[PDB]
Amino acid sequence: STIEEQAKTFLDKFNHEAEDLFYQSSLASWNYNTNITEENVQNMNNAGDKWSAFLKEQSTLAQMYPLQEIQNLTVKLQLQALQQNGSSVLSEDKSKRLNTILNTMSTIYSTGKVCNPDNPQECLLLEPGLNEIMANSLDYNERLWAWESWRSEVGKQLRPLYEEYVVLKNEMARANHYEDYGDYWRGDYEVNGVDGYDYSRGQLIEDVEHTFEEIKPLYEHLHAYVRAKLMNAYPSYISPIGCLPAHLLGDMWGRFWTNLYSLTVPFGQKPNIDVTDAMVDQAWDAQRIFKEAEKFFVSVGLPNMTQGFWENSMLTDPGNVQKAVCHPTAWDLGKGDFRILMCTKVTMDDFLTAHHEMGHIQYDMAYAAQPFLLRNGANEGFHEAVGEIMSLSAATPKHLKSIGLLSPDFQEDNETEINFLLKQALTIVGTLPFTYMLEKWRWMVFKGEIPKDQWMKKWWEMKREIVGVVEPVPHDETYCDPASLFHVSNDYSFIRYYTRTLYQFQFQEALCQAAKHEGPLHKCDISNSTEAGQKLFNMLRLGKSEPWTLALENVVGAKNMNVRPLLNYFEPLFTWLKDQNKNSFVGWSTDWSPYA
Amino acid sequence: TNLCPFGEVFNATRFASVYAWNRKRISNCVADYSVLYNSASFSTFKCYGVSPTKLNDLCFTNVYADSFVIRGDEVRQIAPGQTGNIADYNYKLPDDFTGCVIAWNSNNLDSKVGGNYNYLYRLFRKSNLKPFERDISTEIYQAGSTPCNGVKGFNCYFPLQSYGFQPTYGVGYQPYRVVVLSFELLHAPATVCGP
Ligand SMILES: *[C@@H]1O[C@H](CO)[C@@H](O[C@@H]2O[C@H](CO)[C@@H](O)[C@H](O)[C@H]2NC(C)=O)[C@H](O)[C@H]1NC(C)=O
Ligand SMILES: *[C@@H]1O[C@H](CO)[C@@H](O)[C@H](O)[C@H]1NC(C)=O
Ligand SMILES: *[C@@H]1O[C@H](CO)[C@@H](O)[C@H](O)[C@H]1NC(C)=O
Ligand SMILES: *[C@@H]1O[C@H](CO)[C@@H](O)[C@H](O)[C@H]1NC(C)=O
Ligand SMILES: *[C@@H]1O[C@H](CO)[C@@H](O)[C@H](O)[C@H]1NC(C)=O
Ligand SMILES: *[C@@H]1O[C@H](CO)[C@@H](O)[C@H](O)[C@H]1NC(C)=O
Ligand SMILES: [Zn+2]
Repeated sequence: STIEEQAKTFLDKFNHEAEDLFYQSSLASWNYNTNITEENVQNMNNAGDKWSAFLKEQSTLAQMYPLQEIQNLTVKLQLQALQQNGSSVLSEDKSKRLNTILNTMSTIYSTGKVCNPDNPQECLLLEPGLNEIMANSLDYNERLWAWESWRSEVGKQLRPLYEEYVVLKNEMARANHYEDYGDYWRGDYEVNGVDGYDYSRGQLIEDVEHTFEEIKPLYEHLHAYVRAKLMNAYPSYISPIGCLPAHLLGDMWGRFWTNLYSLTVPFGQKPNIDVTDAMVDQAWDAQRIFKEAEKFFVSVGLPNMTQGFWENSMLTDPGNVQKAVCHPTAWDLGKGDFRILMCTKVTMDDFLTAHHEMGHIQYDMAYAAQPFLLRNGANEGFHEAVGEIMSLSAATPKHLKSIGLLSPDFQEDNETEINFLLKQALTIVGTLPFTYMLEKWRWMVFKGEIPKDQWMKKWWEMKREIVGVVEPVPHDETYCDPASLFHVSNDYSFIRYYTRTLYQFQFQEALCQAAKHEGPLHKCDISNSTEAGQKLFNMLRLGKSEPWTLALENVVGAKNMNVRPLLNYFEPLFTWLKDQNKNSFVGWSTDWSPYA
Repeated sequence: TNLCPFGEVFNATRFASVYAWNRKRISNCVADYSVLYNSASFSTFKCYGVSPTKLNDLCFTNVYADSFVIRGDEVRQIAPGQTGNIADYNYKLPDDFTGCVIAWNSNNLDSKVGGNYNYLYRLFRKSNLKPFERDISTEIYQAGSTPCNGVKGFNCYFPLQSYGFQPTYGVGYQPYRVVVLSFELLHAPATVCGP
């Protein structure tokens, strides 16, 4: 028997063993997340520890089959993934040091507390204390206090840990034959050995920067309009040509500009579409919300939910005693077990969230027939891109009128379209420079292009230049402001939110064309279009079995990430923004700062 | 008026594992086949060669009842000319099979929260099964070229795997009880008629 035949048999054993251990761990994890008890924490840890130990052993066994002797690409994909990063390429000591560093940074972030001057007992966590200030307060000093105190007391703790974290991650990545840890992260998009669909790790940097250049004009005009509106609210704090102060952006970091809508809404006399009252008037419950979401996916030709989904999911908050983690999640336990965990309320937001989460489920069901190791999105940005486009269609006035939640007499004028698109841009477009700049800084740090004594100097130079955001207080190299965001201190790659944003509008434009939609892209509803559902399903069933470039081509007809559908979606706003900024300065100077 | 003991096959407390599938020879009795086909309790009732519709008007020398448990998605493998882990390694039907395949969902009996590891199937074998062959061996499968010495190791796997039936599984992974009826015709007494 050849080496390839041995690997096929080895993967045959792994799949059945992994499916069984993964189901026990997910079941144990589900029981804790729905029923928080000390006994359930131990059972989750016990099952989870066996699952991790099994993966560590199987990864070592997989490394005894060299990839150089395998010709079947589907076999090589599964073998390579399990070869993962190996069962720690570093020494046991360095792996132990790295794991303690990761745990300490996570604990500092989740338990970091800030106390108001003159009362050392009235202290606030980030969630919900500091987040509430940054999202709702209009007071300049209160927002500044929360923004600076978080970085000066929690970020400074993370600075020495992050420095050692970079060294150990690069050692692990370089011993895995990557240039650095950033190059390791970019490997999620790498494709080899498929003629016409290959993709290199370095190509991701080029494509992200190339597409970001085309985003700049839209972001510049959104930045100018937002600055003008904020300057009216805070006349003595904002320069007409300068960057936006970092603490006046709607959350702790300015990752999203969503909470700036109240101060920047174009037409403040036209209310939002809020069908929450109509849902309560018709006595909707959580089951009705998920029944309507199920009908939406059936209308495009996708299967209905399994019987186990309705029996085993938790679609409402359990009660007053039995506690549960209420973060909405879609669960793929394997063995045909698909569930949604959600503490659903009768609101428009939860109605759209159900469509988002059931979109995850449809993706999970579609590639269930794939081998265990290929049961995932084509790349890290596919899954949430699929989930986002479901809420796009479900939220349109056209869809809300067909299900009886929006009255037919209600008609939409171009002022409500501008209001809606501006709100969309604050969240979707506002995060793109933030996401790209943050990951570029981490890529350069891992590359070694930024020395340690210039981490914060470079961090705020790039914030001013790329994001048009300026720090309100000078920060020396005792600060670790990037680590004050969850993803940086908890070791999560961040470019996935940039690529996913471009994927979702590529998906939506292709599906809406297959649905023969007429008019602006943002008004489209793919409901009742089996042509759109079939085109999406052709990609969903692939899982990870094919290169993401091919999986993308199945939906949109193109092999690469493209920014034109994003700009097509926001074109009515872009035209409106350019007219609004005729009397305003567009762009920003990087030398102005609020601390003069 | 000796009635064929079909209750002992269909209503057994525990079924056999598919790799060790059970066979019950039925002889010298009266079989009311129409009761089974017109009971509406089975999800699968497919007959090959013979017709389920009122063909209890025929006589056979011997009738064999093979019973075992598999998962729902593997029921399609109990049919002539099928491939897969069950058909190739556990239970094989011939191309010219004359008989009926009967199956029904048994999630209420063969599933248990935490996992029911009583039912096994053969995952590896050197070659495919001949029709109606049974292999209950526990020899360690040699996937490589180094002898296994009778214990698991690198390229050395225990050939039998477990379903681990839990109640929350999807239908395709839930346990199904299967009864296969073979109708033999020799130049012989023909002792099983069954009006
Ligand atoms: C890679 O290997 C898989 C399985 O090892 C091949 O798929 C099998 O194809 C045969 C027919 O040639 C089917 O009978 C099997 O059911 C298939 N199994 C699976 C798991 O798909 C696949 O064709 C191989 N690919 C290449 C390019 O050789
Ligand atoms: C919650 O968990 C406990 C054990 O920790 C268990 O006894 C109890 O039945 C569970 N309750 C529910 C509603 O699942
Ligand atoms: C799903 O649809 C199928 C028809 O294809 C039907 O048989 C089944 O009962 C449906 N299940 C649910 C939960 O709606
Ligand atoms: C979908 O089709 C039904 C008829 O099958 C129709 O009543 C409904 O209005 C349609 N909805 C949309 C959004 O096209
Ligand atoms: C809405 O349409 C009217 C009619 O053409 C136009 O005058 C107005 O400027 C439009 N509002 C916009 C584009 O915001
Ligand atoms: C199994 O038991 C049920 C209920 O007693 C009965 O109706 C059925 O006929 C039995 N099965 C057979 C094969 O006799
Ligand atoms: Zn999601």
